[PDB]
Amino acid sequence: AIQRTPKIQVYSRHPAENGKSNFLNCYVSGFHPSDIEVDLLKNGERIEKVEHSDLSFSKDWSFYLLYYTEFTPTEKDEYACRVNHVTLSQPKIVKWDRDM
Amino acid sequence: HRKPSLLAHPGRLVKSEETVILQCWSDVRFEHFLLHREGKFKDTLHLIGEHHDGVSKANFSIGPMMQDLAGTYRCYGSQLSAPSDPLDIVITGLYEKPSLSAQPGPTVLAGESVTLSCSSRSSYDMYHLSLECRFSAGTFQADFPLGPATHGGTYRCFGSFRDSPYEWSNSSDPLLVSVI
Amino acid sequence: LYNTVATL
Amino acid sequence: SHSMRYFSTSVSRPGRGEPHFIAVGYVDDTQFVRFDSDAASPRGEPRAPWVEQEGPEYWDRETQKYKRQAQTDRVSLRNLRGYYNQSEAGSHTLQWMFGCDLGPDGRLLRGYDQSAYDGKDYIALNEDLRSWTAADTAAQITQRKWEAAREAEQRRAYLEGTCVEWLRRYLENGKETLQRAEHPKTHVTHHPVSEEATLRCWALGFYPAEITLTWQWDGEDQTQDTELVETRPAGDGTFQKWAAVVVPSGEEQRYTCHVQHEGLPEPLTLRW
Repeated sequence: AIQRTPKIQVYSRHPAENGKSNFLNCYVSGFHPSDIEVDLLKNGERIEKVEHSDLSFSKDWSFYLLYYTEFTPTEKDEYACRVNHVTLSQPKIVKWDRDM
Repeated sequence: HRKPSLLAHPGRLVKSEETVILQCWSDVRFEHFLLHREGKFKDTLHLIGEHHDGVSKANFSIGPMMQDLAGTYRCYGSQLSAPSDPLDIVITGLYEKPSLSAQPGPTVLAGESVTLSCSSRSSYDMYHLSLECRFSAGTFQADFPLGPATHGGTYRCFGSFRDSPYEWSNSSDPLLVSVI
Repeated sequence: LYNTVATL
Repeated sequence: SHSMRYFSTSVSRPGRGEPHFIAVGYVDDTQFVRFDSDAASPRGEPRAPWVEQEGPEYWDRETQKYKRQAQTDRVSLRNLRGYYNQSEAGSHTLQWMFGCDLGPDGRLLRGYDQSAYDGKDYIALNEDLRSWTAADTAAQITQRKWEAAREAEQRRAYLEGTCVEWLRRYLENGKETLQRAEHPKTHVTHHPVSEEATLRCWALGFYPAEITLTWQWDGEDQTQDTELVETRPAGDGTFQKWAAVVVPSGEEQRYTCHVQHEGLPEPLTLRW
């Protein structure tokens, strides 16, 4: 009866330094319903060994989740988060900025 | 073929989380029996037929009584046969008990009229009397006239809400009517 | 500790 | 000043099977339990070290309460369908949250208990722990059912004693981590714009999530031009945050960043 659009943040666990093991995070929050698909992309294609946290919700009854994976950042490699929700007219891709 | 018979052991009213036995039986030697229930959650169970001692039967056990098991049950013998007489199975003990009182008095004279009445402080939409009888509660109460007295007994009583007629309150304290 | 309650 | 909170969600999928039930538990900002009905062997699982040694008896009982409540929600979703005269082909959501709140002395402060249907308030226990507040005429049906069932007494009993005792026990078995703050690891980065510049205050690896980031200039709380992002989890129990500002080039050394956090003995001050 009510629907909310998700908020996305793409970041890493530890400060990014090329040639080092880190974790790539995609944090979606503030959405309703909880039916959502989030995908992590390395240079346009799908990553496959990706895990996510247990479903929870906030004070305003909106849900939040975190999708993460193992990865090694290397100079000429692009990363992005792709999420599709019933609220969005088309899938939204958000690119990783290592200064944000 | 012909419709079977359906009855409950020990009865229709089931305390919460207790069990009953809905037993179908007939003189026709059916191979299988089906049990169908109408209500919030519809189901259809089936069992193999037992043939011993002059009756063909099947014992359906509806255990840990919950709200999804309350409804109207019908029964079929195996194409299928005609449906058996309907039977309502009820959950009791989900709400606090009502008060049961006799307007003249619990002990009366033969020929005198007696009237029982069930009441509560909750918003029950109807009450039920057992010795069955049902009337709508408008202290929300319903009054039960029993007419000139003849053979009194023991009565109990339950309250319920109109959106869930198979879910009854707890049982009122039993009241004995003596006709001297 | 978790709790479980009545139905709506 | 600690708390224990639970979050449960039931989602119905017509034609896809039976509803999907998930529940999680928190002590302050630490998840410590989870249950998912879709798993191969549905059972409660520890997600913090201090509930890992509670014994098979403890964990079997939690599992059986989760399964019972997932079953209870299955009926509630059907009841709500009839209240609102909804058809049976749509997906609907039911949410529930409850918990304690302790003070410094370790005794109760206030309790919680509320529900929501399809993202809107439905019914909630009042702060007095004896009355209810119904959001619409459908919830008033649920109200007088619980009034006739003496249910508010049973909910007050949990929050006032059972919920207070076990949060205390959890707080002692895990005082090594629950009662020990982790200070943030701060640093400032310069990012050029064009002939102006941007200054970023970072803060990583802190717990709990309560923190304050403020930029300044020559001691004057300059906030208008301060970008700020939502506090985000790092993924290992800690959190992150950063604050940005834009500044004329050359004036960069006049701006200081101040951090307030529980794990710090006194507020910090940073310069580029």
